[PDB]
Amino acid sequence: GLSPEKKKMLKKLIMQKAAEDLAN
Amino acid sequence: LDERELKEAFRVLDKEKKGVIKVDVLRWILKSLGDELTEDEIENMIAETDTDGSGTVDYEEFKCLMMSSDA
Ligand SMILES: [Ca+2]
Repeated sequence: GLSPEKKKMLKKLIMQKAAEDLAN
Repeated sequence: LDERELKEAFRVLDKEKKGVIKVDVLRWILKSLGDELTEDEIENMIAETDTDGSGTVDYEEFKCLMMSSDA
C-alpha cells in the first residue's frame, strides 16, 4: 500500500510530467 | 479524473507508442520532480503502479492508480 501523501504525490507528479511534455 | 485527461496523459507518457509507460519514466519523474524521496520509496511507488512487475505500466494499471478513490 501507499500512504495517501505518497499516492497523491505520485499522481500529481505523473500529471505534471504529462503537462510538461505535451508543451514540447 | 476525466478519462479524456487520463487517456491524454497515458499517450504523452508512452514514449515508444507501444501502449505502455515504461517504469523508467516513472523512476525519472520521482527522482527528478520528487522531494527527497529515498530509492526504496521510489521503488515502492513504482511497484504500487506497475502491479505485475512487468516493468511497464499498461492503461488498466494507469487507470487503477489515477482514478482510485480511497475515502
Ligand atoms: Ca505492468
